[PDB]
Amino acid sequence: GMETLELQGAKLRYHQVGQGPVLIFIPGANGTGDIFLPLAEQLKDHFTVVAVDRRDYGESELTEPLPDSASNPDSDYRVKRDAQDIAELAKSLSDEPVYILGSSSGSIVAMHVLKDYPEVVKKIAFHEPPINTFLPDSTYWKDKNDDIVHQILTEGLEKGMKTFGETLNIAPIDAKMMSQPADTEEGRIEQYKRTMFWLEFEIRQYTHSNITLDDFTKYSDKITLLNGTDSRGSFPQDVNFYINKETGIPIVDIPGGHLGYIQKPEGFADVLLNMWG
Amino acid sequence: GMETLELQGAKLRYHQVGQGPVLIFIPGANGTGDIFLPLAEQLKDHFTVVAVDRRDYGESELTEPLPDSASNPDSDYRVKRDAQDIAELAKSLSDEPVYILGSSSGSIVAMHVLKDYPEVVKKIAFHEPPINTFLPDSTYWKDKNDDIVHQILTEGLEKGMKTFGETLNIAPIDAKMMSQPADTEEGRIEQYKRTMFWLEFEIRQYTHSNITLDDFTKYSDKITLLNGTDSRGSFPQDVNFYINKETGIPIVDIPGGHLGYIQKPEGFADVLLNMWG
Ligand SMILES: OB(O)c1csc2ccccc12
Ligand SMILES: OB(O)c1csc2ccccc12
Ligand SMILES: *[B@@](*)([O])C1=[C]SC2=C1[C]=[C][C]=[C]2
Ligand SMILES: *[B@](*)([O])C1=[C]SC2=C1[C]=[C][C]=[C]2
Ligand SMILES: [Ca+2]
Ligand SMILES: [Ca+2]
Ligand SMILES: [Ca+2]
Repeated sequence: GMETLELQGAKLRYHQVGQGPVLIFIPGANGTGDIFLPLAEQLKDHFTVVAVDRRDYGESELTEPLPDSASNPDSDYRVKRDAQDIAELAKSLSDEPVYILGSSSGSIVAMHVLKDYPEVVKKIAFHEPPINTFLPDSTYWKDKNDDIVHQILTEGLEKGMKTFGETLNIAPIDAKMMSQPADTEEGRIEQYKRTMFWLEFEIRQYTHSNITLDDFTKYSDKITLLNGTDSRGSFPQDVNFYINKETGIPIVDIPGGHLGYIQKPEGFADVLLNMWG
Repeated sequence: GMETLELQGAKLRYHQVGQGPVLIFIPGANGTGDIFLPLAEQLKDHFTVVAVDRRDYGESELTEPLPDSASNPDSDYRVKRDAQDIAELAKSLSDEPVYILGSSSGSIVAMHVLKDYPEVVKKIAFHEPPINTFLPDSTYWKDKNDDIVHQILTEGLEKGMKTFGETLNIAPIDAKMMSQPADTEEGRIEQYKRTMFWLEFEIRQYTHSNITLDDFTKYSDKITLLNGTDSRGSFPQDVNFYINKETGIPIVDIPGGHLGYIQKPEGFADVLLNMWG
């Protein structure tokens, strides 16, 4: 459907309509070129209009993961790579410098195209740029951006998992260990990533997955249910009590809490050896 | 020093220590086998202990993207693939069925190993399972997992972006359009994933990127600043006013607001044609 330009680390997809000199539209927050298509129809008699899906969005696809440092708020990897994508797109489509319009965060991509690859720019428009770096009050706006990201991404996660743990009657030691911040700032970014992945891709999917009581009954002789000695009253123990009630499969108590295997490894092992050694 | 097993779609990494019959530990929310290493030390004289990084975590790596459907909350792709990984690992390390212990969400993986690959299971233990599907009050626990995810992913973003838009004095028409819930359930999932990505990886990095006014004065003759006529008073217009004040680069007014190119594509095009056609 869309056109493709294969670049280092990505397949860049774009829409193309019209005839005449090339005019590249760079999208803002939505990331995709489809938002420009009604506009392109109005221009297609005068320009070859090109509307880009920036490489992290839409029908574009990465061919290798983002660098770990891209999560750093001062990383320049993505904005420069987006600008290089536009410059390479222009060079692929035109032997002459081209017309470029970016809007909002796409206007910032456009500014980096002019800075890094001026040779591809005939004319350029910055539609409502939100860049703050050169403003006299840059700090105020930078701090507002930093704080809203921190509120939505970090604060929301921290507060939600605390109250969720309490509603499930998770023991304090488990709540602390499952939430404990990594000792390194490289580890804390991974940890956020891992926890958000688990929330979006694991908790709902796994806890409501296709296991029935009859699955337990059929292999009852193979199964041990384990409840921690330090996590009594918590929701997972009620799950085991229900399995036991309906199947007769024994519950064995084992030292520690939800994370008892690392809290009390000697005692945890002693029970496993009684079971299976 | 971790071991590796190449499987469909992933390189599965795992710790291996000890001697004796194979005992595989499946981690829960942390996703990684290292949390079992102190326990492994206590068991290594009786078992070949195998502590897995499940394929989406730790030193494991995917070799092809997750299916687009994995973000759906009723997807079963990941749990079934995790169970298949454990069964394939078991077969690679042992000709006999093996001992398996999973904890928390990893106990759910263990349950699916027993259900779909009982032939690899000698004995199995479910440590503090949080699965709710077969519970008499499953709806209660399921809707609560769904709610905690919705609160952290969706509502925190909704509420934050609303306040953010008031700090930036974004026009109501643009606020509504940039936040409008998509018309399909899957479109809403993609929409919030895209905004979360933009918040972590774009807003801070791009708006405080290294652009100076000197970068514009070098090519002042090629640059047009565009202000929407329906977005007066908003922060991006102030950015354009500062650029124009300091550099003399012209501001051209254009129909619509921050999203004017799709709000009023005919009027937007008319101005571009005046500029450049
Ligand atoms: O704080 B966490 O990241 C976490 C992971 S699993 C679980 C279960 C109950 C409460 C919190 C948690
Ligand atoms: O609501 B959004 O997803 C959004 C994207 S950019 C921006 C700027 C101000 C207020 C909201 C937004
Ligand atoms: B355009 O999407 C826009 C208007 S205000 C603001 C942006 C983009 C990033 C930060 C702030
Ligand atoms: B084990 O990490 C645990 C205790 S309560 C709960 C889980 C996992 C998923 C949902 C709830
Ligand atoms: Ca076309
Ligand atoms: Ca470059
Ligand atoms: Ca330059």
